[PDB]
Amino acid sequence: GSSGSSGEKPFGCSCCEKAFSSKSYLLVHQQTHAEEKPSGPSSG
Ligand SMILES: [Zn+2]
Repeated sequence: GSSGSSGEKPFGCSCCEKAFSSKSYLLVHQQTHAEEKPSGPSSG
């Protein structure tokens, strides 16, 4: 249906469905995926 993207975001993450405006931002965001990864023994 009628659905658009807020602001020009030609940059879209690969792991998630997030989008940014400037690569720089997207990059820093990727760092998160390099930590607290979901793949774990399941220990609080
Ligand atoms: Zn991401």
